[PDB]
Amino acid sequence: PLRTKAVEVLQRNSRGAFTVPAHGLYPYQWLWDSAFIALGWTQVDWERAWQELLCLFDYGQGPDGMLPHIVFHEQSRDYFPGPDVWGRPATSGITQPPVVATVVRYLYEKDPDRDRARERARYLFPKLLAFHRWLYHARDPYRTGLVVIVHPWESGMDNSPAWDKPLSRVPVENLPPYERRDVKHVNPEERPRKEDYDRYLSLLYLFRRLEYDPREIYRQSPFKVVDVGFNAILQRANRDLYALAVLLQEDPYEIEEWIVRGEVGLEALWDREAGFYFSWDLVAGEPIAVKTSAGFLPLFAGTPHQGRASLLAQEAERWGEKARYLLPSVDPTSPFFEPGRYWRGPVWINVNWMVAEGFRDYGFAALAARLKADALALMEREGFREYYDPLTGQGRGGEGFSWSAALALFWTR
Amino acid sequence: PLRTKAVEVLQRNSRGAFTVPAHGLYPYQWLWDSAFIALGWTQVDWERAWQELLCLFDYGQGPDGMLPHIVFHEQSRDYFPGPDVWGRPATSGITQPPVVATVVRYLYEKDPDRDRARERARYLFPKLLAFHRWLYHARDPYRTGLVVIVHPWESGMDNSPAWDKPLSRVPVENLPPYERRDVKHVNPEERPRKEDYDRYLSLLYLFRRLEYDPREIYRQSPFKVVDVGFNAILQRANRDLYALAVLLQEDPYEIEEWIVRGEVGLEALWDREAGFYFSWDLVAGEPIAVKTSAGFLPLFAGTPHQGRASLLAQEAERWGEKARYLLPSVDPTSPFFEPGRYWRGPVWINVNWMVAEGFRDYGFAALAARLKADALALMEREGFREYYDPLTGQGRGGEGFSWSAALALFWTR
Amino acid sequence: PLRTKAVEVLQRNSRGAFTVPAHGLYPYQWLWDSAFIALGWTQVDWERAWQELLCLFDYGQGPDGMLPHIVFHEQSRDYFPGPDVWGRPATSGITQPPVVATVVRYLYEKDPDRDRARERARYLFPKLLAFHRWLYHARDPYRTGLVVIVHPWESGMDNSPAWDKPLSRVPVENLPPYERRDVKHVNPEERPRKEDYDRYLSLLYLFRRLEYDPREIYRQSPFKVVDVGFNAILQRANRDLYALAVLLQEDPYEIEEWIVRGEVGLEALWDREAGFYFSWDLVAGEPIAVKTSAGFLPLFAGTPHQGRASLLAQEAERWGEKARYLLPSVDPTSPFFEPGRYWRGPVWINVNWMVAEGFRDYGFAALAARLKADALALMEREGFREYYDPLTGQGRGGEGFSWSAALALFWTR
Ligand SMILES: [Cl-]
Repeated sequence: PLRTKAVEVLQRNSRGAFTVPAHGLYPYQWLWDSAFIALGWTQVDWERAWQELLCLFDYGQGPDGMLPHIVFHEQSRDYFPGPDVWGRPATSGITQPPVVATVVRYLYEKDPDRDRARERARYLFPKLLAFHRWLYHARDPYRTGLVVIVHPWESGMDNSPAWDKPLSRVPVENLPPYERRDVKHVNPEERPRKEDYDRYLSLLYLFRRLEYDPREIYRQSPFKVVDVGFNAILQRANRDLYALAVLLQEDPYEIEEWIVRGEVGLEALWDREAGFYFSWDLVAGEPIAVKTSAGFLPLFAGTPHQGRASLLAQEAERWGEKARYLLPSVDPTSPFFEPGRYWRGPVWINVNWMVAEGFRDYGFAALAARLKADALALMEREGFREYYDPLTGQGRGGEGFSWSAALALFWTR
Repeated sequence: PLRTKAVEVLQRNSRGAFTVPAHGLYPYQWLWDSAFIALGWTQVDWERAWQELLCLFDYGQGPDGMLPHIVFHEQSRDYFPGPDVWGRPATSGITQPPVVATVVRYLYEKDPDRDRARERARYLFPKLLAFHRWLYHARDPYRTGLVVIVHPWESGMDNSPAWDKPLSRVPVENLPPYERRDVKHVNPEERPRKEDYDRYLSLLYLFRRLEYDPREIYRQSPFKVVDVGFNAILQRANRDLYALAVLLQEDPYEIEEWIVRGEVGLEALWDREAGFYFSWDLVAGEPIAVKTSAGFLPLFAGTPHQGRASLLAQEAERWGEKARYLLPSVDPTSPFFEPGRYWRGPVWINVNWMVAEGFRDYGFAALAARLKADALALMEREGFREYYDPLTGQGRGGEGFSWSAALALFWTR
Repeated sequence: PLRTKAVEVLQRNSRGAFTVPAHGLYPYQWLWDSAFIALGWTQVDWERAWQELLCLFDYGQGPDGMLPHIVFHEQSRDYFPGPDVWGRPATSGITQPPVVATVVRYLYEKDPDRDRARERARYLFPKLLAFHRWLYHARDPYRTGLVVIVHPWESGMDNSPAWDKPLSRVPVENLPPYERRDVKHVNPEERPRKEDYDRYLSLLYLFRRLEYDPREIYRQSPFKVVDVGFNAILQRANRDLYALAVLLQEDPYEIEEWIVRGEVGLEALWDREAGFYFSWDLVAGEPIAVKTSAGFLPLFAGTPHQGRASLLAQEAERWGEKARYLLPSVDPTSPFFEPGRYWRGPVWINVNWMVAEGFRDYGFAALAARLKADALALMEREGFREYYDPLTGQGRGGEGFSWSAALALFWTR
């Protein structure tokens, strides 16, 4: 069965304390990967579910509260750019979508061992708070309620067509020669193009040059975007961090403030002409008019009224008229639609789960059930892959992909 | 007719300035009883409607702004625990759901005498504000936006199955022998069990021992619950107190703050797996996964989006597939469902009215009309009783029950 | 075609920098007229669209940030009361609905010239902020989140039946004799009655006597109303001003505060018995129970939940059972309904557009399309008039009316 197979991927990809996203392709600990993977471990061993998160904070979190996107636990030649490019166990210098508090809330509420639950939640609570504080300190200096990402890897959706025009401004002059390693594990046509990677590395070198100084990175990055996905996830995490606080009887401090200001911000990203949520390019000072599946994530946050949810429900159904499987990462009628190339079209299991949870909350039971059925069927037929063709259902990207197996286990719990 | 009969109960139960909930059974002034009863008096004599509330504050409200749940106006042997157990005219040392500002808002808006309206509203406004302030001072020291009740009588829903596990922790060692008086007026099978009353009194003695000190009561009570009902009622009252302020041109001070923070809090009580609002046990640090009719009360508050209201509408309809009359106080499929025993199943007229008002606001006209029709039919056939069997419609609890007659008059105005 | 004809009205009514609402009838610059008219100019010449707003601020805005309702650019005998009555280029001493930031947001987002866009938006941003600040300073001293208008011209809906009882209190003793000029350009039966104008002038003379002192005007005006229209427009403008700030990377200062407090306030105006939003009379301290088309404007603001939008959708459909064209300015079953007299029944193109945009946002596509079709058909058959008979579709009020032509061009863009 699906579940038995799912467990084996998690056990094979386990390195003891953390779980790699994929053998070789992703030989390190990733931030939002580890959060979703923790949910899967709840179906195998709770102790080890918590452990995934403890390892993430204990080895990942810097003194300023920043949680980086990769914790480079063990040497490897299989991944670029590795610790030596970042030049800092070693970690990357950027962050990823802060889905962790949401995952911590579920672990806390549902652990059968209530003494363990409380120990781990009290231990992680202030660390969560420091992470969110770093986000607003580093990425929201005008106190807007929205946070910027300074690198498209921080969205978790690396080559999303929303980032194309923002990335066009990143200078690519006199970059060191590098050899990519991802294309040894995955077909190149399924990964970002070199123009993309040149720009990904140019940003990393600007950041390393500026010594990963939050203030300077913000001032000088040629890439500054209010990602609808990162911010919807953050609004959701804030609401779950608030719940934790009240349940644990901790001082919620300024969490309420984050929530209230975040709600004004997240709903500002709505474009009434297009009937969709867009990420914003702050360098250009404009909305990025590109409908990606991150634009559904405010449903996960719970900020929209029913009428906006309705309009999103209608949009997903339209995408379903072309795509055999929901939910493709970009409008399949988009000129940028590429049904096999990463975040430019393929279906992803984690986004399916989030958007489904979201639609369920707003009463769209049939659509939420379609997203679940599509996810499970894709995984029944092609195993646990990083993403899938929305037209054909063909597995793409990483094989033995940990969060696919984790969410399969979680969603069928 | 129903209305003529309703008036007579109010006139018979009137003690001049206040109205008892029921002759003998409840021979004193109750807090949320008197608020709903005031609405009924609006259909007989407005002066006397206001008077109900004036008496409540003038004789009930302590120096710290606390409004207690019982004002022990006249000696009686018919009720236990009476003023001498509480040991403090005398009052109890605990509060009840703060529905009063909402009732004060209606009285103010609708009194045909506009000079009276303004006198009474200006007189009561600062007293209302002090009451709410006491709530946040005594019961929300971490400034969460949610307030705890420290005793299940404070919910107004004394033996709700949500309180069972919280109550299990209340020590019952070496309690004085007492004789219950409620079971002289009502069948025992319709009232709380002795295990319940032992625990109710143990909490009262801890509170009397700690001299009803808000700070110590909060720190030491073995019972600490965020009641969804108390807090939904409080959110609604806050919004109505804000309206009063603007209408009277009074400084709303921190009411906005209460409303904004309260809205974050009340919506945190939603459990997405169960599709329902739960009260929270802060001693255990967990949601209490028990669906009671208090979980519908956020509709009265107006905080949910339409999708949550939808899911609640679906839940009420399911309860209606078993129960002949809506709205039973607990899911009729609950293992704790007891169709005659107080707040563990019976239908209540005040909760019917609140939940109906709530569903009406969210567009569920048919369900709201069903709740009204059910309430009025129950009262047509069995008179004005405290609660009713949801299966058979048989009258239960107190006879000549004042808020049933009051709401009957109000709801058919 | 409609569009070609629309352009000619704007070019004929253009005085170079600003556009008059109507030749002769309205020979000056009006505040909310110029905002809607700017949207029309976007379909002809963007430079000139911006210019409309620049002229409004550069010549209109006082040192305290107040934006007045009329900028009296050029001498004329065609209008009363003109600059010499106000006694202050000259301007009036009162304001109008602050729809400007919303219009500025659209201009900014859509200007094909991105350098121009940024210049104009950065230039106008702090001026917008000062205008809103003046509103809260002058008109919200208790920091309610709602602002009062002190004169029914400030609503933009001069003789709305909601103002009748508030106006009844304005003293009309020993007023100077005046001659009205509006009735030279428009049938008197289509304009306000003399009892109205006596009261309009009495307020202007009290204000001129008190030297247009914000503090004294607020304390002494016999007319003080929380207009649902002005405040819904302001909530919408605040949300758009917030968007601008984030897009421009300007410090949003207290805009979030305005939005959060404004949302509590605007939703307090909802009357659950009537199923509608009412303006409030603060002199009487009561809701004004009169359903006008301003009561739909919270849909433009985006504050209601779907259930209130639903109830409003049902109300508009009822009004449509009597009225051949939506949306009449007052419930056609109202005893105050006058199908030709200004804001007491006629259909208006700007309110149609706003309420349609609003219903679209809440998923009421059919109703929004009806409002648009009705607007365009009214303008196809009777040209561009100030308002129209909802029963017959007959043109009323000003001829060659600028915002009708502007919105016709805009809405068919
Ligand atoms: Cl909603």
